[PDB]
Amino acid sequence: TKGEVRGGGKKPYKQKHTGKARQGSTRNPHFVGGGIVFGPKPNRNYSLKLNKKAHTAALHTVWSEKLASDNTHLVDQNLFNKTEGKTKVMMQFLKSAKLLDKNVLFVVNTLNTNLEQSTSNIKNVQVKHLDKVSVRDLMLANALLVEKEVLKALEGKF
Amino acid sequence: KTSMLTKEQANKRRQWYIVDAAGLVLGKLAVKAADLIRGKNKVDFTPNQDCGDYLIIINSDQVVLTGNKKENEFWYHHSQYIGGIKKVSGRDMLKKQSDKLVYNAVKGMLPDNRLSRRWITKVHVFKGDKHNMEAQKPTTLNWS
Amino acid sequence: MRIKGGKQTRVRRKKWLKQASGSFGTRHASYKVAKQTVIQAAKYAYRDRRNKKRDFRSLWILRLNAALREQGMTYSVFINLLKKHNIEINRKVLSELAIKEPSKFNLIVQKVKS
Amino acid sequence: AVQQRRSSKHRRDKRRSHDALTAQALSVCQKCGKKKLFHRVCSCGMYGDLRVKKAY
Amino acid sequence: MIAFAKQFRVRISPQKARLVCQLIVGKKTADAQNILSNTPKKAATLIAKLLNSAIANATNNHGMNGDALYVFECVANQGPSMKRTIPRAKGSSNMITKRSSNLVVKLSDNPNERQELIKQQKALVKKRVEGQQKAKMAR
Amino acid sequence: MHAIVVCGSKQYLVHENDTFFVEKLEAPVGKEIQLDKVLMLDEKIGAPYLEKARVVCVVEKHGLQRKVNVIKHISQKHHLKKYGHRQPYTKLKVVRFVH
RNA sequence: UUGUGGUAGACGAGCGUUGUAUUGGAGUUGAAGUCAAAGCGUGAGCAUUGGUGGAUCCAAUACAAGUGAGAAUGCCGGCA
RNA sequence: UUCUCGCAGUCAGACAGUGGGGGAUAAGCUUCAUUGUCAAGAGGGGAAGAGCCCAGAUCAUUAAAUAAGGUCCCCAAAAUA
RNA sequence: GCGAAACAGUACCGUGAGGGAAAGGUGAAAAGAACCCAGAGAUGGGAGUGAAAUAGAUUCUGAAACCAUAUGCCUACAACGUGUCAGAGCACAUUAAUGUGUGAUGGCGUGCGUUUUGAAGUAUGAGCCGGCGAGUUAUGAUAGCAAGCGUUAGUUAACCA
Repeated sequence: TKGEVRGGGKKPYKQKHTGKARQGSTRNPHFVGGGIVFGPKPNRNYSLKLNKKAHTAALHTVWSEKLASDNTHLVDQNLFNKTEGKTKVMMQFLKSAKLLDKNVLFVVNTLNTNLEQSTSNIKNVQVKHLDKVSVRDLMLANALLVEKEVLKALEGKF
Repeated sequence: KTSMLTKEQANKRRQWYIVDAAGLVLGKLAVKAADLIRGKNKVDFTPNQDCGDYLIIINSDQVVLTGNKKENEFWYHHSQYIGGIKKVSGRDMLKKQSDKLVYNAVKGMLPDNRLSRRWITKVHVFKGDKHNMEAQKPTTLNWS
Repeated sequence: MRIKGGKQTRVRRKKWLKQASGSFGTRHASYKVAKQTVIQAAKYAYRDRRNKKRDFRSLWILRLNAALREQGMTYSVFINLLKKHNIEINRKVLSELAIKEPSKFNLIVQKVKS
Repeated sequence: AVQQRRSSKHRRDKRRSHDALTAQALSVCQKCGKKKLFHRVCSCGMYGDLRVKKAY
Repeated sequence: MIAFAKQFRVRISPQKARLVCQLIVGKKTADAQNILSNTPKKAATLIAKLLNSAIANATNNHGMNGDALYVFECVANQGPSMKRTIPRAKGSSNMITKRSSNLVVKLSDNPNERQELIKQQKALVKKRVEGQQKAKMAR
Repeated sequence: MHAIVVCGSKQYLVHENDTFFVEKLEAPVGKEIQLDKVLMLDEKIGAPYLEKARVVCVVEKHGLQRKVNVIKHISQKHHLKKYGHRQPYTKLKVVRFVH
């Protein structure tokens, strides 16, 4: 700010009887000294609060609009466990299911280690828990693969 | 929109005339002199190319004023020096220099533009009875 | 996000300077002067877009009177003989350039006499 | 005193309109292959006939 | 055919060398050195050496006649100037500006090529017009 | 021969095979239109207007005139109002005007 | 049909820049900037083309602004 | 042009006709009231003008009929008696 | 951007407290130009390397005020805020567009901002040019608009994950 940079507290010129301007100080916002009058400060909140009912209603609406399409499919423990730590098997899976270009996200209730071992070197796939996913990411996928278990919990939380 | 009104293309043609003022008055002679200079009565006038004619007036001495203008009105000329007011009367010019009177009056007829310095070269006035302008074959006419 | 903002100033100044072309002195190079010059030029254009429609009408009347004084009658009398008798809404610039087609205006001149 | 309104390039150019250098007359010496001045002697030392200055 | 000889930061003012540029322009090679080497100005003397070097370059490298040339164009270009400070009365200093000059000269062989640059400009604008025409037939 | 037409509120003389320019008449392109408001045909004088006389002509092309940028500036009183304007016109020639 | 002069001023409708979020595209067959050109809007502005240049930009929707210069006897830098 | 409400800015006026005060019925004076202009209003006339006299400029048009004012020319327009 | 991207609290201003600068970029790699011509030399023109030498040691991009040279046109009887509307002539042909540059000639024509009862001012602010150069932010209140929830409604703060 104006009074935080080091400079001169003494006027370079006397106020009058000088051919140049009235202003005297070396770090005004009108010199080459910095000192911007108005600007960002390191205390900005950058956050906005929403009522919890509205947020859960938005989550429910997004879930309802995304479960009513053929793009998504149901996924269970079977193909999570049948694949090894190798990521190539899941690539062959995606090629078979032609979901390569889709930014499919895995939503899982059990937090399986076999699935989460893979998918970490692809910009398109990532594994998250039910409580971890938000409204945004859930609609960023363009393709959903949901656990069979999460239906009951989603109904319970509405 | 517009019909593109026609202007001449510097196809200026002039004629010569003789007007022997015998009992004319200065103002009514000067108005028609300017009329002939600017070609006001000609059907082909535009101000941008000086559509005019030539005017030669003879026997300038014989033009007569009216009323008591002879001894009352004064003609003034100024020299840029101090007190240089050349003041004359009508009867003085009418005997000494009569062409100057009509010359100044006609120069008073024309607008103070860049054509007046070319409009005034079109008039020729002579104090006496003879002129050397008998080389263009003009046509005589009165009251103009 | 600190903003530099360089393109806008350049494009605005170039656009303003391009308008005032063929200008005396430095008035076609200094943007600060060029804007004032184009302001005054466009104001003159605004006033002249009516001044010219008036001045043309003035020259219109003048050149009609020039032709009509040759027939020994008055221009106002000609407008009169158009309006009250032998009703004619004939165009003035029409009858003006009908001087250019020879003697065809004389038909209208002789027609006003019933 | 000082000037009130800035003199543009026009004023300076019309002022310098008469400042150009005029050429000086030249002549050829009879036994000196040089383009020397008029009524003068060049670097070889002859005004023509009479000699006067060193060769160089 | 140009056969120019450039020079960079001579210790001379622009106008003074410009004067001898008007002085030299319009004459051939034979009647240039003689008139240049007698003017009592120090701006002309450097131009004489530069013109001699240009003459040598033209005669050697580009290989024209070397006896049918004439000076074509002389510049007085303000080169990178210099700034110093000068004392004055009562401690009111001023900035003295030492002027520079970028003096170059060009030679021509024919009474033409003053129009060949114009011809090349016409070719350039013609190629611009042709490039515009090419896009008009892409519909 | 020579003829006279009026369009909108502006009047024009017309010569055969001669073009002239008027405001947009809201007409299709390339057809022959037969204007009614004709006045003072060759040696045929209708005092209010010409009786049962029409002038036929084919429109050549629609066009836009030179750009006119009118700017309103009150002197030293915080005013820089601007406006642009062009003129949609029709260029047309006559072929067979009938008495 | 009624109107459309306009500062102080209320109020409505929009453009532009930077960055980010995605969705598409261009790019050593040549981007941006910049030079000039006789383009297109009601406007802030937006195109096309040739030369300069050898690495980043563009289009549509949103969001956040060190954000749009003619003046402050300005300040830095250059130049009459 | 009344009511409820959001949100301003204005607290130095000038001018002309008229009705009055201070001034000596002197001001381009001051101070009040009343009708209009200017502040924030371009155009035309008044030769040159914020206030005077005509009226409300969206723009383009080389298109008509008028207001105040003028018709010898400058500078568009007229004469008859 | 910290005043300091570079041998910055240095250079410098001061006797001293202290005040306190500016500037970085060739090219992929010096491959930094052997050698020749002019000149004393700096240097330039060449040749040579290199895709490029208009990348040449002044070393990325190179526009403004500025100053020169050149095509086409115009000016030396002209009262001029220098522009605008008509306008002949002249030389060219374009982002094909009632086209472009120049403008002899006629009509009209007292700048831009600020402050002001009042501006071209014999008040003021600017020499030009390029860059920087002011309505935001934190915490609360009021009022409009919009959204969610709603008949015992609505609602989370700090804090933990």
